[PDB]
Amino acid sequence: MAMRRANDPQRREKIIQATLEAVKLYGIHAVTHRKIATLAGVPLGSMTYYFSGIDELLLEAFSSFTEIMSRQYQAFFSDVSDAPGACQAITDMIYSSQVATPDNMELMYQLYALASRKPLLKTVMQNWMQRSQQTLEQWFEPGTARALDAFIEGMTLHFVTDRKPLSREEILRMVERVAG
Amino acid sequence: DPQRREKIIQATLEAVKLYGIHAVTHRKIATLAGVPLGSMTYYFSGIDELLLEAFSSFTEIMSRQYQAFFSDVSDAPGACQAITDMIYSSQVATPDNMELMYQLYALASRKPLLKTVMQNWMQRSQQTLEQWFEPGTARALDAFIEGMTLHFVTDRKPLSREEILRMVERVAG
Repeated sequence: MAMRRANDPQRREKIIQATLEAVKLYGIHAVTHRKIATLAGVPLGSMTYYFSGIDELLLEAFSSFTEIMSRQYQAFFSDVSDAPGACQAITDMIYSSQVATPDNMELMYQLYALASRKPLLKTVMQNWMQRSQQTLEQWFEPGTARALDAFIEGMTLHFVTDRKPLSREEILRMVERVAG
Repeated sequence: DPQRREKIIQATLEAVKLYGIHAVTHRKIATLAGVPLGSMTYYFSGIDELLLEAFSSFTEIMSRQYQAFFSDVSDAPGACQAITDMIYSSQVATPDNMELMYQLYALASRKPLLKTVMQNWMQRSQQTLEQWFEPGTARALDAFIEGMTLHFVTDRKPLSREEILRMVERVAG
């Protein structure tokens, strides 16, 4: 019954992309095998034999999403070779508004919303934090690294939200305060 | 009566947690409130205005909680301890609060009225912080609180209270 399943990579990848698509269309609370399968263009009967339940599918789909986010994250530090340059890169990450996009926000904050109800989704967030931490720890002590990532978490959102957000100058100064 | 209106506001928040913002309808809210469907029409016009009112009610409770952490604060060092307490207490980033707050955040870009709720909410927090901090520093602290409240309850190995304090003091300048 482990050997009943076939694990097709084409079907799998379609189901994963349709899952993210379903989250956008319906909200994370409302996604189901049925909705996903319809978006995916696969038989509903198929779904059970790739992912046992909705949480495991959600896990795979969001893991795909945070993988992409982490590549973008690391890419901001491509030219960093000291602490002040690291601070500049973090300022870029916040000021560029390329992380906190409408599309990215819609997906990540739905992940965050449901993660206290769904342990697999909390695991996704925990893995994602650890990757960001490991990136920052190239240039910062672990406590400072965690402080910066929390600052980035908050400031990327607030920057695109506030009626009157901070200047890049203000952002760089605050980042430099946190770096110590 | 106002008691029925409040039941409807509360059921809207309950419905957001059960169905997601996208799937919330007047009818789903009325059943959770346990009120006749006709009451939905009496008290509220659109589903978007109801969502606005319900989330506004939620952020007003959050702000009441936010201000309460500073009840014993008379200066900036004290404010740093209060902020550290707010984070370390995990009382802000509770499962219920997170499920409501992050759904609001999720849909803000698609729903202008909700974005207004978020902006109103961060202005109140800033106003609280600006009692002891410069406006720029107040915004930095509120963003740091936004991130660290969440990270503290999520991290497999979060920061200790003393570490949080030191970082709050760093941001405070």
